[PDB]
Amino acid sequence: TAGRVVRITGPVVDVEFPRGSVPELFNALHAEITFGALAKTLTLEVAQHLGDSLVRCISMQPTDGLVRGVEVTDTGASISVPVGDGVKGHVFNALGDCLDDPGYGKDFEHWSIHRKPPAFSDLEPRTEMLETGLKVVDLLTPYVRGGKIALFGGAGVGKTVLIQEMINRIARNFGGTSVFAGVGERTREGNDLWVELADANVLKDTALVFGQMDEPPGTRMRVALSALTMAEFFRDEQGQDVLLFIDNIFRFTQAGSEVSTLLGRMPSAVGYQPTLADEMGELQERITSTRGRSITSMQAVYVPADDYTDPAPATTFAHLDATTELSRAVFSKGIFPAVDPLASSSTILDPAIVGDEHYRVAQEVIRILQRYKDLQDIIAILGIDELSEEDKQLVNRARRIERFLSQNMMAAEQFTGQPGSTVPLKETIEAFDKLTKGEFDHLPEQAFFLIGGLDDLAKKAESLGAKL
Amino acid sequence: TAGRVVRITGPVVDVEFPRGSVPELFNALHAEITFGALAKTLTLEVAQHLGDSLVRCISMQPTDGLVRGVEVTDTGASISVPVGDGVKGHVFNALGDCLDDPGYGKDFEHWSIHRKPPAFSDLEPRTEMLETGLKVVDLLTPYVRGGKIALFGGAGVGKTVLIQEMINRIARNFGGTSVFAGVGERTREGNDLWVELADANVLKDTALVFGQMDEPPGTRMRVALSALTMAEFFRDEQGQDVLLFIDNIFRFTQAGSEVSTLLGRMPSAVGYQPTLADEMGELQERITSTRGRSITSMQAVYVPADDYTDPAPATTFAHLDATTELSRAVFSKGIFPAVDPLASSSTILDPAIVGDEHYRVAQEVIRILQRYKDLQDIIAILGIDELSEEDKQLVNRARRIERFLSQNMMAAEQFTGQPGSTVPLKETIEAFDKLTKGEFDHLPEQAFFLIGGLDDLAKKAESL
Amino acid sequence: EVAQTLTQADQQLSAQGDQVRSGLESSVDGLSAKLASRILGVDVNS
Amino acid sequence: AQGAQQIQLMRQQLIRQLRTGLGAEAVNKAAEIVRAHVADPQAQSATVDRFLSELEQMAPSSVTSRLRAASRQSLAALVEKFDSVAGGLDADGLTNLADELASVAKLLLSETALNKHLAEPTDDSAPKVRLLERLLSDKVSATTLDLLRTAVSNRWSTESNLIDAVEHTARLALLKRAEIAGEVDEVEEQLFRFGRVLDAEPRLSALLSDYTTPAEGRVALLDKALTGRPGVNQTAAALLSQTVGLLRGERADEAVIDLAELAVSRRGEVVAHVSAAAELSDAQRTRLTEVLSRIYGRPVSVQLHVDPELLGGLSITVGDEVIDGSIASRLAAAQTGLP
Amino acid sequence: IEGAIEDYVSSFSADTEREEIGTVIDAGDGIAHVEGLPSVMTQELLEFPGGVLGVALNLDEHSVGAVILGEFEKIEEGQQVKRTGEVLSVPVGDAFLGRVVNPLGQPIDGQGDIAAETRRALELQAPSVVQRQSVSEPLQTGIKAIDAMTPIGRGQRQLIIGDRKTGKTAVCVDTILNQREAWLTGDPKQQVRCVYVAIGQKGTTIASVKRALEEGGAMEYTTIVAAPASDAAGFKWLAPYTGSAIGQHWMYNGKHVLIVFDDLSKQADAYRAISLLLRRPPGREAFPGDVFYLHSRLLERCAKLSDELGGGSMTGLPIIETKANDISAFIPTNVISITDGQCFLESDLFNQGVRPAINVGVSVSRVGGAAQIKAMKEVAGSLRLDLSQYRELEAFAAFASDLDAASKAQLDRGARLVELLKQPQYSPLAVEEQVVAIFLGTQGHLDSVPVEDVQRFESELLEHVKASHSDIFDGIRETKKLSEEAEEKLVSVINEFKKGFQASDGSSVVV
Amino acid sequence: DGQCFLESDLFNQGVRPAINVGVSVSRVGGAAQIKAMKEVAGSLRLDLSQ
Ligand SMILES: Nc1ncnc2c1ncn2[C@@H]1O[C@H](COP(=O)(O)OP(=O)(O)OP(=O)(O)O)[C@@H](O)[C@H]1O
Ligand SMILES: Nc1ncnc2c1ncn2[C@@H]1O[C@H](COP(=O)(O)OP(=O)(O)O)[C@@H](O)[C@H]1O
Ligand SMILES: Nc1ncnc2c1ncn2[C@@H]1O[C@H](COP(=O)(O)OP(=O)(O)O)[C@@H](O)[C@H]1O
Ligand SMILES: [Mg+2]
Ligand SMILES: [Mg+2]
Repeated sequence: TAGRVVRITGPVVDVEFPRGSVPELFNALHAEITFGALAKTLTLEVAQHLGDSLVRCISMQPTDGLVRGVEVTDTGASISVPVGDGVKGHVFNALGDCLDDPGYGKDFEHWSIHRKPPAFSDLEPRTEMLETGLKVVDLLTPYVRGGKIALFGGAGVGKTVLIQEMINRIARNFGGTSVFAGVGERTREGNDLWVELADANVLKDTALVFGQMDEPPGTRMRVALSALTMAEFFRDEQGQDVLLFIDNIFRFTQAGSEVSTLLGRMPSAVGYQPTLADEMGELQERITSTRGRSITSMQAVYVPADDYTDPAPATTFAHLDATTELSRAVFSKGIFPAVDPLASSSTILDPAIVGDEHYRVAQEVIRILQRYKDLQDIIAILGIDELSEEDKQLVNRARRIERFLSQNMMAAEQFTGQPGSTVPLKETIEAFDKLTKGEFDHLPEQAFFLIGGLDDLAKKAESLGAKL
Repeated sequence: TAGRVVRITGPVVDVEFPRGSVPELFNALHAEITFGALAKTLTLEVAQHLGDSLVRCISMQPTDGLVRGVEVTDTGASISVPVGDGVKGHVFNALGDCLDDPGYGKDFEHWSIHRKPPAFSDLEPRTEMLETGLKVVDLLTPYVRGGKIALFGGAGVGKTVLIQEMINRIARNFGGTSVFAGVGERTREGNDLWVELADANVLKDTALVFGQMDEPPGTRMRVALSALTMAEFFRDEQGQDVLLFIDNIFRFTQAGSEVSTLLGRMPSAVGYQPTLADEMGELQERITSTRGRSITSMQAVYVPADDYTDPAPATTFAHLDATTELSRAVFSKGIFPAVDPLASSSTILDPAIVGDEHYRVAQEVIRILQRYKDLQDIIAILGIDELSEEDKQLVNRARRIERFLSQNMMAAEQFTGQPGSTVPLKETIEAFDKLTKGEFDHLPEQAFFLIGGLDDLAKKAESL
Repeated sequence: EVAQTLTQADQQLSAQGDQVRSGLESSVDGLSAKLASRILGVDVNS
Repeated sequence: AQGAQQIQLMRQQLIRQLRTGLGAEAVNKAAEIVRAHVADPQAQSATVDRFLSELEQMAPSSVTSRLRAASRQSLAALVEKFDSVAGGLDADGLTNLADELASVAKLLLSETALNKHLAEPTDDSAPKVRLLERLLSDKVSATTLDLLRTAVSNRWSTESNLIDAVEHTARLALLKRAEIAGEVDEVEEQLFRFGRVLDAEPRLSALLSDYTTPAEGRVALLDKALTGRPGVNQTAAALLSQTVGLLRGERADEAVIDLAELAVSRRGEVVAHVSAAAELSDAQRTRLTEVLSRIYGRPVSVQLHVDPELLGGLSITVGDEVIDGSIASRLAAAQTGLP
Repeated sequence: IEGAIEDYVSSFSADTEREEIGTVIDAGDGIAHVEGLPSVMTQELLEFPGGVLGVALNLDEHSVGAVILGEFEKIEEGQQVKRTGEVLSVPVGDAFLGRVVNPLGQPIDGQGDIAAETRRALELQAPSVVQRQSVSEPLQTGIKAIDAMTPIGRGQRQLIIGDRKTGKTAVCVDTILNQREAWLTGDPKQQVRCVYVAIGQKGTTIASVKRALEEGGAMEYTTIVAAPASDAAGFKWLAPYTGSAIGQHWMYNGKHVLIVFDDLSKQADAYRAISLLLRRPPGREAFPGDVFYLHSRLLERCAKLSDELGGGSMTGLPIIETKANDISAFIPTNVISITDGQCFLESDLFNQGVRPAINVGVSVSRVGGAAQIKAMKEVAGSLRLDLSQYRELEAFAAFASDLDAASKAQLDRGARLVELLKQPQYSPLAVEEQVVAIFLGTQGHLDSVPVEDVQRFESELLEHVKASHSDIFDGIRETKKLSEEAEEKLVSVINEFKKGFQASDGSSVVV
Repeated sequence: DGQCFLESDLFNQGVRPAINVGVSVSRVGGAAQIKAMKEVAGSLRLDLSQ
């Protein structure tokens, strides 16, 4: 009834079973690597039925040392991970094994990591602001409680710093459960997050599931499903609010595309697998709140080569309620968080939800920044003196506004050596209303750089020789 | 000796035949879809001989509902369209089936749509001008008899009225006929064109061949050849001068690319079919003057991304003889036809072809209009007051010239009851020579709207 | 108002479902017996 | 109004959950009830009888797949030539012819280049005949000469087709001698039983199917382990040993079932792989054969494959067309039919 | 509710029948190759165990390639596949109004069964070139920019093309909402039934769209066909055809239908995924050789039927998402070629406060004035030239002293008109109100108003007329033209309101 | 964990090492510096970017 390995090519293994013993798709199979240096137990996920009783599987661990013809055992079920309150305060891998306490949770209830998303009739749109204290986020990309939030951006623009900032601001006082899924990211960052959560005392309420970028493609494919299964249990069984942090969700798609051609699939545009949208849709649609059951999810989405037209981020965009889009250009100006205010969006940034004043101030800020963007090239070539008087005034206002959207974050203290700040939403609205009216045009623009509210602005202006 | 379907993959169908019964390439085969909802007779065109008695064919209709193993009948010849004077006034699809009257023309003579161009000897070494009778076309962008004319223009620019005008002029002045080829034709627009030609009472002089947007790529690829075959019969057998309209030629190219992709051929640069030049040449070389009779073609051309170096327009323009651009600006002025005298051009506007007098007059008109266009921005911003006296004189002269390029067209009678005019080429040359020299600048501008030659100008001046 | 109505509706719905489960249990046997009787093309007295 | 919508939605979703549950336990209990009721033999017999009546009231209808037109026609011509020539051959002569043909097929399979040269289609078969008689006349009989000349003269898509044609001719000669002995039904039953048991134990079938290992060892294995038995027809034993000897790129159970299919088709009948949870009465078998023959016109050789998992009822498959009366299939349909 | 299941079981029954079967020979990534089934048609619907459905797309001598429409993880080698003898078809009827269904016509809103009047195959041919008549009836979107600059007629195909978060769904939802008054009229020649096809959207986005339609009472005449992101590529590929089939059932019965496809780019991606998984040759952007045919056959079924066929019509509003505003990409190019006109939405205009962000410079409607009423035709005649001249002159905004009187007047009028075309979300305007607003803009009645006030002025004045001088709206609606007496009364009303109006800066707007 | 972007433009114009401050970054930051360096160079990178 056991199968045997026929072909081994990197992370993809073909396994031949006796007639009638062929495992179902997505079943977990076990194989043994006995070579002493690399001895281990490979978990293989059945990916395809090839006919003639052969199945193509993706290995969850490196296949080095694997031998053709070795026995392959079928567990009869998909990959399953422990679920329950016990997983809180502990670190797991995609396969459910506890890393900080090996052997822990083996006796817990186990849930398959493959699940259908909630029925359409159970979905209710979420429209409720989740105040963070970040001026730019609260003004131009208001986050939705129980909704889906994404942080887009290229490599090294502040996605992870902003994820940690949002952990500090939201999970630190969350009344429910937190699940952090590290999908294909640096192990050093995972260790730092583990230590930070332990220090903040937030770990007790958080379940960490890590699959790092050094794992084979299968682990990076399935780690997100594992963490999402823990979150789904907390949503549907425990009946408590859940915080789901994913970093980086693009790694799921990348790992999927790493094995696509080894699985026999003809490549699609830009080298991605033909099934990019479908796999992403299944995974994302599992990450939702249902009627009366909240999952506030926050995903870091890596934009390959800063190309926002790349199929991966472009396909991801449709799955989000709020999107903070970080820009390399804003980053290179020293503005942090490097949010592109003209490219970010929120579904609740409308008069009905956020209110007339918030919407008005946000629209005015966006209009001023768009006009400044239009005038940038003229200022670069012909200089600022050739602009009309109103255009010069608008340029000064826009420079001050772009500096003021910058903020000193707590998670950034390790970099700037400056403690962070938190700005109430009302203060943000009032300050940007004053800016858009020119009430701060007499202050040097350097006074607006990396500060909090209007009190910090007054202090910095005093330090620079100005006064409001 | 009948074949059977073996493989079906969208419009591509593989058919197996006995050993001695393998159809020749491009032969038309008939299969049957018997499912009640989708029942039809399926036309397949042999594209490749795969060997082992298998042929790969392109379905001219959707294959939805087709079954493996159904009989396939070889017709013994390629797609053949009906010819004769009977095709005039009726709408056909790419396969020769009459759409406005199913079954009509089934008894006519049928000609294969795959024909060679005239032999090298049979071609005319001398390029000849096609005197249309329109002042702007004859003067600034003369058409080549047997050549190709590109047509550019948005919506509401008189493009359809211009097509009707050319149909009228070819029917009346040359005693010829017209074939319209709608390649990738929108069904709504095809119906509109049919009704409008019927209302203009020029449908009797035209044969419409539609390969519509919602047909598989094969029909859109072959519709141009079908219409060209009808035109070739009119030219070679009836001894007529034909005018062939193709809208859009780029869609013929794109359907060729789609068919090439469906057959597994590796795409060439920018994703077009590897034989793009060969296909365009095979189509275009059949449009020419042979033995004293000509097919002249006016072709709507789409330029992808406005990139004239794109392989499709780059290949199409290798065969285009003249260009006519219809401008929103000219149309808004009430100048009909709304030809852009500056953007439009002709390859035979050379002294060696049209003579030195015509060349000089046309060049002077172009110079005056270009200078006026340069002054247009000043006039718009600072007004005509800032202009110099010589500038004002040139502006008045250029306004009168640009308004004398308008004409009362034959197809415009149904809109403005006045009948159209046909200005002789020499009359137009002398009239515009006088206008450029400054022998009419005293007359009012309104007197230059929609008239023929100098006699009409004098009469309209007197009437004012 | 709708929030309070929805929460009370949820709790009373849970109660109604709970009390309906027992009523279902006492009657499932007859339904299954009828199913098995008509599936076999002949009545099963059980 | 939309609050009413929301509360009605919660009520209706509770209703849907109720319906889904109720249905799940209902179908489970129905499955238990039916399995309990079908344990007794009388229920099995009654189900079979009623399904047979249903088949009787059913209205009639009309209707080597691998080979193609050229290969199929050539094989038809070859079998006709055999029927004409070997009709008068004696049983021992038939065995000699079969052995010679099997040896020739083995030689062709081992010698690839000669197979290519002898199999490449050609309008003129005179060179083919000359080479075949030059190479074979030494170690074959005149009837074998004629059969091989007929086979080589005709056309085949590829060399493997020629090998299959030679093997088919040898097998059909063995079947001819079997019917001459009058034990055609015996060999039919033995072959079908061998195929069933070989399918049951895929390990042995796969071990035999490995053509890499020399065929003498595998045929000896079959002789000593399975083919060597008291109640094994000698003709069927020889046919199976020959089939396994030539195995290549094929799995043994598939080859054996193909052997049985060819053997039954030798009389023009069509095999109907009937499946049921218990063996039927002789009257039941006769009724089944008659009704199936009426439905398909041609006489049908019903083959019974007992499988208790059907929970009673019959499943008859013939020519890629299946009439499924199995009670298990009905239960599955009922389950999937639930809202 | 136990009676509900009791009814099904007491009614449930099965009967054996001679069935042609195949066996799954392989399966992966939503595709299954099944041997046998010699008589299976192309696009035939197959059933795999556990009530799984597939579509036979790829037929060869060896096997049949089938796209699995859902629960593909249940597919297994050796499973028995049954043919249905039917191509893809969906139920159709009036019962689908106000319901949400999947691309098979199965309700997914949890509101019970749908009573189907009949069934319609998804691939029935479009009306021929002789079964149509000219598009001549307005389809009022309620959006001033569209209804004035790129009018849409009944039977037209107007593409809505733009980058993400530019307001495409907003425009389509506003159109559907605008159909509310026509629905309340009760006359089928005026009523418009709406189909909203959602392809590849997350379920909560579809729920939000349905909520917006509920708020405006649009679900009384709107059907949603949803193929969310979690659906199989088969559903994403088929949903537009399901919506089109429902719309066609209404269209062929003399009704008028508006169908929105949100969005066809996701359908193209799903079809490309299916084609690549079936090993069909890829071309540009890896799309199959018949993706253009996909969209063209979908969109040629939107038509205006002749009176011989009941005169019904179906208007198409396909939506296309461009990337970096590259309208020369493959699928945008194809769909632009197919459709009758295009509304280009741009992020730069959106961020400038120009909402809806329609680029009137490039947006076109080939039907044009034939799809407008006479009044709108009169008032909207000058808008094109006014806005083009405004865009020409905008470089001279700060130099009005250097501009002659005519140019400065043109610039001011252009600013007024740009403010005029701005519209808040979820606020469709009736055709008469649009006519009055455009009249205000194009007759110089906004010249005395400050630019920043135009919008408010417009709105307030429209509320004034509707409150006190509704006879103007009556006249315009019933006659579909602005009479001389009505125009004079409107001018007097405008001047009196100007007397009453007060600018934000406080200055008077009189004269 | 970050990168140093070297640019030929900066190198040619005398900035050696040609580190592009705007895009170069370290993901460890102050933890990788001694206290004195962290003290005197906390905002140096941002200051040069601005
Ligand atoms: N006329 C308008 N006035 C103000 N806000 C508007 C208007 N139209 C749309 N919006 C807002 O613009 C944002 C984008 O709208 P919408 O989602 O309809 O656009 P889209 O291009 O279809 O987006 P997506 O790419 O998310 O599908 C939403 O916040 C919507 O509320
Ligand atoms: N708010 C901030 N203030 C100062 N520096 C920052 C800030 N955010 C990010 N950085 C710098 O940019 C780097 C990239 O941040 P990180 O989020 O880790 O990368 P990514 O955006 O690729 O996830 C950080 O290591 C840090 O040096
Ligand atoms: N010479 C003319 N006289 C009067 N009207 C004209 C003339 N030329 C064009 N028009 C008008 O311009 C419009 C052009 O539309 P159409 O004929 O479809 O060409 P296009 O396809 O360029 O829009 C027509 O509706 C017609 O009424
Ligand atoms: Mg990071
Ligand atoms: Mg949208």
